[PDB]
Amino acid sequence: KALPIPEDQPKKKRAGRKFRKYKEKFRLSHVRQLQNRMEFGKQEQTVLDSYGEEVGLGMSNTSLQQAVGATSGSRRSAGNQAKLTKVMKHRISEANQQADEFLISLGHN
Amino acid sequence: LNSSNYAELFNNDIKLFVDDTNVYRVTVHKTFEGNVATKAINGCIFTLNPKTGHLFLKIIHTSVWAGQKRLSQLAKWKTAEEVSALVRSLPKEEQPKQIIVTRKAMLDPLEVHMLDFPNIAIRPTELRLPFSAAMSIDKLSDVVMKATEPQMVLFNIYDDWLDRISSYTAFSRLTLLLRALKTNEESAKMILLSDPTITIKSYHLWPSFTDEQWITIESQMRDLILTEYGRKYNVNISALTQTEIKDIILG
Amino acid sequence: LGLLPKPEPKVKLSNMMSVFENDQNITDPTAWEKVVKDQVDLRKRKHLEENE
Amino acid sequence: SLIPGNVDLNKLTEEREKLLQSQIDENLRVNSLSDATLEDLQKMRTILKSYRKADPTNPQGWIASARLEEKARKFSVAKKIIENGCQPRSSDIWLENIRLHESDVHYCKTLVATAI
RNA sequence: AUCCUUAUGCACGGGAAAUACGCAUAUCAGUGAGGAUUCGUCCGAGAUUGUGUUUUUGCUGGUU
Ligand SMILES: *OP(=O)(O)OP(=O)(O)OC[C@H]1O[C@@H](N2CN(C)c3c2[nH]c(N(C)C)nc3=O)[C@H](O)[C@@H]1O
Repeated sequence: KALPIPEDQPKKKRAGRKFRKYKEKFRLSHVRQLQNRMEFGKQEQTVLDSYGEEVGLGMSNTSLQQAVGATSGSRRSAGNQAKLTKVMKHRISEANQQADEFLISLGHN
Repeated sequence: LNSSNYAELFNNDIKLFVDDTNVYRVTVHKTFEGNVATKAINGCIFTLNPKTGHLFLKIIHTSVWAGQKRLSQLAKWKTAEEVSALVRSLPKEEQPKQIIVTRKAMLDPLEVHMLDFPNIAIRPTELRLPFSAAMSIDKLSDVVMKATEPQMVLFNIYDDWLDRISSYTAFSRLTLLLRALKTNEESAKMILLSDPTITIKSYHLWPSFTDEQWITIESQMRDLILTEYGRKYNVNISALTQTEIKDIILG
Repeated sequence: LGLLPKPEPKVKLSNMMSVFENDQNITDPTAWEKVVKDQVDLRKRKHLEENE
Repeated sequence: SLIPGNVDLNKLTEEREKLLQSQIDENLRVNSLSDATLEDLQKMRTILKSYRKADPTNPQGWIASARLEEKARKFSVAKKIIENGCQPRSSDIWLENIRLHESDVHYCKTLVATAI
């Protein structure tokens, strides 16, 4: 089965309310862009990862939040939030529903 | 905030506008020796949220500035303090998220008091917000000019427009009113008051109307801004695009 | 082929704010309330009509 | 949600367990983070100094310079400032001063002789 | 005549998802697909196989 072609196709645009909502998954949000800013001539804030490798979180805090080390809630973009696949979504609910039946038995027995 | 960012004000995010241009004011006089004299009067910070049309006015008393020099900077910090007070009075149900300020001079001094609420975000605007002209409102200015203490007074800027109309247009008209009270001031006031049969009640600010009274009034209020801007800057009104006008109206 | 009108956007009191179709959006604020609010009811009136 | 800074367990368990309990009823700083850089801390200091200078009165800006400073650094600095701005009327400054400064009983007593 | 129930069709209004939706001069399939089990029995309709698109389909508007 054959690779399509490497020729480029003119870029098409649309964006409604609906298509913004879907795309929001696939773009680095605001807060996440500020990690790509590295402020020059001074060391990054880094927090070590579970693994212990340090994760630089660049400008994601304001220079007054560094010095007090507050960290910033800022604005949290709900749009990307991870959500279940279709297959997986019922297997949880179905498991849960079946489980409730089980508990009742022990409730009455 | 931009002309392309304007819609994002009206999402379910709870908001505030804070604009300090009217905080410290000066009155020109002429001395008995005899040259120009300068007296300060009450400083009010106008903080309002578009969805519920609510004001919180802190009425800055003249004696607040009595014993201090460099009254330029002091006012900003006072305002910041007031703003910090304002949010801690609101429960986490009612606490905002985006606080917004026109003056860029206010970004730093807020953050110093806003650390305790890391959720809250602060923006500056490229949109000049005509809440400086809000002291052209009589009822406000009256309460302000008559105020003997630093205080707090709730109001509803939208009267009862909300009962009859969605808050977006309710706020968009409020621009045309205020943008037009920066401009030809009292000569614009007369656009409202042609009918004495149309009464301002004790409650409200803007007088009560029908819908089609506003529909015509808004056209008149719209005209001044187009005439004065062109006239000052020598540009014909007719040339401008739909887009172009909108930017003028916004600032 | 051009037998039929190009469709104009649907607009609502939600979608109202961010439709910058050239028609009096910020300029006439209450004139654009009526158009959308009238517009909404005209669509509904049609639902009622198809029924009766 | 995944930038690594935020998580504190104690908020997390208290926030949750309560939720779980409610459901049942219905049925019925980070140690990772690098310490403040000297340059950035310096920034904070300037701003707080400006605030203090803006009002020589209003000790609200005085205790902040003690308290904000205290969290970031503390020790030599804050304890000297809380003494400096103490210079009579405010009760709040006195209350602040004793708690940070006191450690030792004689000194605590002497501090108390201030407000009194 | 009112009222009520289920199915199907057109439809205003409100949501969720596109790692999802299909297609086949193609294999089987209640004459039992595919699963669960406390081991006594219990649910009962799709599973293979090749393939098309899938950070997007059509359509307008601004600004340069
Ligand atoms: O609505 P309309 O009067 O047009 O009905 P029709 O003229 O088509 O004629 C005869 C049918 O009437 C219905 N009715 C009318 N009434 C008053 C009535 C009927 N049926 C019942 N039952 C059968 C329970 N009870 C009534 O009191 C019937 O469908 C007749 O066929």
